[PDB]
Amino acid sequence: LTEIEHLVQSVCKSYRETCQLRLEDLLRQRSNIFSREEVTGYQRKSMWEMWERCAHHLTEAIQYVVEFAKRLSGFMELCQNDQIVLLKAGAMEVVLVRMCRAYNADNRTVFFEGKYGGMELFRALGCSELISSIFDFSHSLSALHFSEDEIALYTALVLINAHRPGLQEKRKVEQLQYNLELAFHHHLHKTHRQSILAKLPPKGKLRSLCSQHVERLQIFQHLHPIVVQAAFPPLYKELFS
Ligand SMILES: Cc1cc2c(s1)c(-c1ccc(C(=O)O)cc1)nn2C(=O)c1c(Cl)cccc1Cl
Repeated sequence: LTEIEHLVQSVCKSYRETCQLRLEDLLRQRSNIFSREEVTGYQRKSMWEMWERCAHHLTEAIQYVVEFAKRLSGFMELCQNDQIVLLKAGAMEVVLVRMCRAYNADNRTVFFEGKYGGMELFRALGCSELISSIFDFSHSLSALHFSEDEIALYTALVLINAHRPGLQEKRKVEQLQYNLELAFHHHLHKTHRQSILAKLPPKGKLRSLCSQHVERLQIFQHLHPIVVQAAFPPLYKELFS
C-alpha cells in the first residue's frame, strides 16, 4: 500500500491491456518459422504492398503506445501541449523497444504476420540498412531477457522524460518522471535485476535509430500515402501533412 507499489501495478496493468500479443503466444510460436516458399512470396511483393502492411502494423503499434500513455497514472492530468510533446518524441521509441519481445535471439528472426522470419523477409522494402539496425537493436535487448514488467516500467520512462524540448509545465512532468524512476529501481531491486541498468541501450542509440525510422516512414508516406485509422487527432496532426 505505498503510492509507488500502486504505480508499478497501474503501469504493468496499462502495459498488459495494450501489448497486442501475450508473451506466452510469441514464445510458443518460435518453432513456427516461414519456409523458403513463403519468404519468396514476401520477397516477390511490391515495395509499396510491403509498405502498406508495415505502415498498418506500425500505426496500430503507435496507437497501443498512446493508450498505454493514457492509462499511466498522472499522464491524463498533464496539459495537452505536454502530452503531445512526450508522445511525438517517444511513441515510436517505445514501439522499437516493444519489438524485442517478438525477437528470437537464437535464430535472429521476428514474429511477423503469424510466423517467425529473418530480416531477408523485408527485402522488397529496400531499407536493408534500417531493417538491419532494427534487428541489431532488438538483439541487444533480447540478450537482456527483458521481462514484461521491465519493458512496462522502462517504456514508461522512455515516454515521461522532462528534458523533451517544448514542454510548458516542466515541474509536473518531473514529478511523474521521478515517481516512475523510483518505481523502476524499486522493482529492479525486488527482482535482483539491477544488473540490467549497465546493459540498457544509451539514450542516444535509441533516439537516432528512431529518428531515421520515422524519417524513412515519412519518405514512404510522401511517395505512397497510406489511409490511417486516426484515433488521436492532436498527435496525428504533428506527424502527417
Ligand atoms: C512519434 C510518432 C511517429 C508516428 C506516430 S507518432 C504515428 C501516428 C499514428 C497514428 C495516429 C493516430 O492518430 O491514430 C497518430 C500518430 N505515426 N507515426 C509514424 O511514424 C508513421 C507510421 Cl507508424 C506509419 C506511417 C507513417 C508514419 Cl509517419
